[PDB]
Amino acid sequence: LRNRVTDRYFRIQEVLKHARHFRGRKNRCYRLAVRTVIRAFVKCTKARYLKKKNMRTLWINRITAASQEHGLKYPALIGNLVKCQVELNRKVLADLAIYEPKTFKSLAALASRRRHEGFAAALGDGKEPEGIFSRVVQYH
Amino acid sequence: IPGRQWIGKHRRPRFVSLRAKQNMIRRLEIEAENHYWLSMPYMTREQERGHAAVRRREAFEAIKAAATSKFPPHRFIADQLDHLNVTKKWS
Amino acid sequence: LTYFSARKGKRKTVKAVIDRFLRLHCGLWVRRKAGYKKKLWKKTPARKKRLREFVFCNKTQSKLLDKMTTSFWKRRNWYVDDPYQKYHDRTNLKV
Amino acid sequence: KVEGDIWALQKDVEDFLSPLLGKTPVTQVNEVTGTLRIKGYFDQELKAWLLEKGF
Amino acid sequence: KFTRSRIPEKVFQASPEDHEKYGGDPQNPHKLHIVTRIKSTRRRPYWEKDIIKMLGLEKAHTPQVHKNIPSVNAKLKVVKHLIRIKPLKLPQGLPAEENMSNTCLKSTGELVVQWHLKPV
Amino acid sequence: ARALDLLRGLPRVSLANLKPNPGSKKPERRPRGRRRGRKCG
Amino acid sequence: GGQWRLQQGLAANPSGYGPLTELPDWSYADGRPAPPMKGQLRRKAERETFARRVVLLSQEMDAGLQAWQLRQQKLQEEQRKQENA
RNA sequence: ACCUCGGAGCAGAACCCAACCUCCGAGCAGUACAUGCUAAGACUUCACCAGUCAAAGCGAACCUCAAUUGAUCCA
RNA sequence: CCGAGCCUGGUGAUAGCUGGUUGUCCAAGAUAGAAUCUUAGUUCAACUUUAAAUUUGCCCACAGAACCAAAUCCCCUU
RNA sequence: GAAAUUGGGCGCAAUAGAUAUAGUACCGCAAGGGAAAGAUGAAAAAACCAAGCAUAAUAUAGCAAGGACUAACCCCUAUACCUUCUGCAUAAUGAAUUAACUAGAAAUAACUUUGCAAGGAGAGCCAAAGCUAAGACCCCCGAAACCAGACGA
Ligand SMILES: [Mg+2]
Ligand SMILES: [Mg+2]
Ligand SMILES: [Mg+2]
Ligand SMILES: [Mg+2]
Ligand SMILES: [Mg+2]
Ligand SMILES: [Mg+2]
Ligand SMILES: [Mg+2]
Ligand SMILES: [Mg+2]
Ligand SMILES: [Mg+2]
Ligand SMILES: [Mg+2]
Ligand SMILES: [Mg+2]
Ligand SMILES: [Mg+2]
Ligand SMILES: [Mg+2]
Ligand SMILES: [Mg+2]
Ligand SMILES: [Mg+2]
Ligand SMILES: [Mg+2]
Ligand SMILES: [Mg+2]
Repeated sequence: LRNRVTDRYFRIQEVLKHARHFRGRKNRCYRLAVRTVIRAFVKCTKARYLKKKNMRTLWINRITAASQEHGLKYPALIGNLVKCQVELNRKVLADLAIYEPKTFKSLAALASRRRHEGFAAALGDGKEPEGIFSRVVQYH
Repeated sequence: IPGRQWIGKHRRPRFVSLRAKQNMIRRLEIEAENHYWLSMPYMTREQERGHAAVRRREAFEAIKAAATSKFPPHRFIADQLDHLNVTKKWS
Repeated sequence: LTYFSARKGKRKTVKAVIDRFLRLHCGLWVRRKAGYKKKLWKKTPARKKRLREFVFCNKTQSKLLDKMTTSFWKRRNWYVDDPYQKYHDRTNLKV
Repeated sequence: KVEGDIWALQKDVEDFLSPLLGKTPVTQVNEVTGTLRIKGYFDQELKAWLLEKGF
Repeated sequence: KFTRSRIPEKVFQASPEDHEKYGGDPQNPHKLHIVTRIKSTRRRPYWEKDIIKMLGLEKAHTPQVHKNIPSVNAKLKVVKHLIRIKPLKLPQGLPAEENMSNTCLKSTGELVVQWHLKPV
Repeated sequence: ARALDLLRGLPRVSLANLKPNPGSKKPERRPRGRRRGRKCG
Repeated sequence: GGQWRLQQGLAANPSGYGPLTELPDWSYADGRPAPPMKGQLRRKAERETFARRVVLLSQEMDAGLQAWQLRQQKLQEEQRKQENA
């Protein structure tokens, strides 16, 4: 054996330090550990697409929960906060509902005033002057 | 369904919702506008002849001159002698 | 072929290449056409004149015969009255 | 066998062969070994020019 | 078999009803298209995967100015199901070399040549 | 030349300073790893 | 909700053009302006080569129309300078 | 039963295109005896091997047929 | 353990057949065919890869491609 | 496949290196096959690290994890790996696991980098920019057999 491997101990511990919190022999035996440490790393990067998915689904379920307290549905709140050019995203709107429920009651009041201004413009077809909260601000 | 639901003689039936009908319709209205704006060209085919031939010919000449300028890079004495610096010490 | 001989340790050449082909020093191999003396009575005189011709080989056929022969058959040969003397050099290529 | 400033030679060859080509020739000096590698065949045209310089 | 499709010239002869729906002029038509790809080149034949590379529409939702000439329009007629064609309207004129660095292409298809971010 | 003037400031050429010409020695292509060998070419 | 923004002339994405994603995100507290964002330098450079393409392609048409407007006159006096002698 | 070559259909319009797919055939015969020699440029049975066509020129004169076939070995 | 003992040697028999072929990271990358005691294989082409040289490549318009359908070929502009 | 002719270690260090502590023990009637392994210190007249367990059995749910989380689990997401294939979670192959051992060896031609240059090369050889030198590409296990010579009724 001219040169055989003298540092094979440290190549095993590169993998086995990630497996210390496993079950069974996956935390000890190297042959069983690499098929799970690799699989624990692929799931770690495929769940960067699911954290952003499961946070937005959580924010939608926390805006839908709080908009129902004021009688609004979720598409009646997001759809009419856009129309008032109030570009708040789902993270803040779900964190306004928990920590500032007076401001969230004002955003539910505003998104329902614009909704009623959208119906009153739609039942009165033909040229009518616009609503007060329905006037867009133009940028040039 | 006897074998492989979506292929073969007996497949499971798939049906068209209001989603799939409205998705094809709003793609059919982008298409009808596409046929409108392609129906009125600015030039006829005889006016456009050679109207950008001087720019197309100079475009190829700069690809052709980049292709026939492939050559090794210059080799400096200050790249060969800088490897002497690996044994640069203090005193 | 024999890449390493057991007596010397060199390449041998396929001697069936030598009795069939002629290498010019430019790199071309020159061969006679197959069947040029077979059944000449049933051939038209145009077809008989095509067979009585030395024709060149392909690119891959020339690279296969170059591997089949050693470097002795790839040298300058300054013969006295070589009829293929004018064909060894290559004039006027633009690659 | 170029000794001295090979970069001055490379400019003088770029000023000599560019009328002979139209385009400036693409070269490569090898400042370690002291050569100059011009793309194309200018064997007789650079031998006659390096003789007029007295080398 | 599945071949390429010759679309007849009748399809690209606009009706006078069509000039009222979309705001185009038959006399004095527009000069520059704004081409934007809105469908993938996957599951499309190779003669449409290469036309999209010829027009520069390799990215979706990226606009591209192309001339309104019958040779560019012959390439847009091949891949019209993949793209969205709109006219580049110019309210102010084409930008000078002083107004070159302050332009913006809007979603209406117009190219404003003075782009502040201040309200009116 | 001027390159012999550059050698004065530079430390001495020893057997720990030498390096081949970049382009001479090619790396060996031996079949260990993911790419260079699984069925090994 | 971006089919409403396309009717007002805004970008369908609020992260497109407009005051939100083109103004500077910050400034120094004393009031000196920040160095511009790398995404604003990349967008303004991509908007310039678009506007350079509008200027280039429009002039290639207008110069290409005048060339045909001269070649159809040079065809015309060729018809009249042979009708003599 | 078949194995090579050719004509037609599938394969409707440049080429190509399978099948123990559908139908026909071929392994010759006849007439010349310059059915002599040479040589530009090409075609090509999806490679190669073979197969095709050919102006000019020399020399004289004043091939038909779809297939009609078989490499190398030096005697 | 006998359709021809067992052991050693030739012997590292031969296998178009199965199995195996060990550091890291990046890049390009898939399906016309022909011959073959050949169809579990190989050689050539085709495709692919690298390096090099050059000048066109792809998309295409009029016109054009035979007598007994969808399209293609060819093709300047662009 | 000729001839004339020419003239101590960029080794191994107890699965390595010899089979070898030994052709011994053991196996076969015989020819024949053929092992394993030891480690104190100047003097014996003087810890820490594999698998496996124990310390310390287990709590609904599911490739044994990941995103997480105040929190181990509960929630959400996720059909082991290798090989072979048109295609394998596949109820196709292989694998209990640990330690050690176990598999790409080279030619002309090209390419890259130097030297010198109509010549190169420390005879031989090549040369219509060549020539000399270097660098860089070619695996492992497995038959039933065949033959020669012994040894066996
Ligand atoms: Mg089924
Ligand atoms: Mg593996
Ligand atoms: Mg061919
Ligand atoms: Mg004639
Ligand atoms: Mg073997
Ligand atoms: Mg890739
Ligand atoms: Mg086989
Ligand atoms: Mg063309
Ligand atoms: Mg001798
Ligand atoms: Mg031993
Ligand atoms: Mg342990
Ligand atoms: Mg679960
Ligand atoms: Mg599956
Ligand atoms: Mg299994
Ligand atoms: Mg198997
Ligand atoms: Mg098993
Ligand atoms: Mg007895």
